[PDB]
Amino acid sequence: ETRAHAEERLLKKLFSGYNKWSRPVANISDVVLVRFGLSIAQLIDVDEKNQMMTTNVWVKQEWHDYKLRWDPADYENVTSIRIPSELIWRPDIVLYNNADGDFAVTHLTKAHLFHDGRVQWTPPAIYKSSCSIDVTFFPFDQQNCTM
Amino acid sequence: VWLTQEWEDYRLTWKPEEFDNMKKVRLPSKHIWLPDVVLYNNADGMYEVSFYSNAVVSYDGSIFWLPPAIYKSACKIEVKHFPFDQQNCTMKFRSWTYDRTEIDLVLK
Ligand SMILES: *[C@@H]1O[C@H](CO)[C@@H](O)[C@H](O)[C@H]1NC(C)=O
Ligand SMILES: *[C@@H]1O[C@H](CO)[C@@H](O)[C@H](O)[C@H]1NC(C)=O
Ligand SMILES: *[C@@H]1O[C@H](CO)[C@@H](O)[C@H](O)[C@H]1NC(C)=O
Ligand SMILES: [Ca+2]
Repeated sequence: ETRAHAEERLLKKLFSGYNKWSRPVANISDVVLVRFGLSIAQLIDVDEKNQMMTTNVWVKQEWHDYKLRWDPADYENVTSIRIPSELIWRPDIVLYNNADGDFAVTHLTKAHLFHDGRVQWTPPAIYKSSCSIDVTFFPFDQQNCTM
Repeated sequence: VWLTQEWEDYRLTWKPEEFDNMKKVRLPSKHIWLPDVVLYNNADGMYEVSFYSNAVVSYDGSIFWLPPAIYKSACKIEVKHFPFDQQNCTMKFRSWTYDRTEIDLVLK
């Protein structure tokens, strides 16, 4: 009756017939809606000479998976779980203007899964991106670096 | 640093007399539940510990983990009194998987 057995039962039920290579939509015509947001942890560096910007960010992503659903009443009122993100399908968000870094998220932390199918995933990432630097008014300059 | 961590896992208990009076064993930390405690104010984006050492488990379910780590944390540098300056550099440790509702952090 302890929450641990209930969670183990839920895990065995969820990943019995789960394919992580498959877009998680009931209908082929359905579109996966990914809520995307950034959270800047710090501005590590602005490299004027190399025209590169290093940031530390949290990449907040949220979507729905129609296979990772359950009724909490049948699992001791478990409403949400944490699972490794490498066990489920994820969107392939990459930074186009990468420079001297990674295109994709490499940390792969755990994902928060709710009983209605909602998946919340917020891995950290350090990005080095390109941005043209204007030094007309240096050292009173205002730069505009994009991602 | 060594990030000393301690918690109880009730599922890792045993009766010593049934196992030749063994009082503790070493289990690979990769094979047991770990609290994902890391340094948030790191610079260079390194969060985890360096090696993921073994964990010492006691017969009563207590876990003692002592992994090494190389950390590059960022701190405000005060230059007012350089080169007679003293710096105040902090290191913030958090669980990136679990919030206060699931685990509590306590200073030994
Ligand atoms: C999928 O949606 C389309 C409409 O966009 C509908 O015509 C079709 O019958 C649906 N298929 C299933 C299996 O529900
Ligand atoms: C079940 O869990 C929810 C969310 O944690 C909580 O609000 C509720 O009090 C719990 N008990 C019942 C009977 O729903
Ligand atoms: C910054 O650059 C982007 C991309 O060129 C542009 O859309 C935006 O308007 C610019 N903002 C300012 C304040 O210059
Ligand atoms: Ca610089």
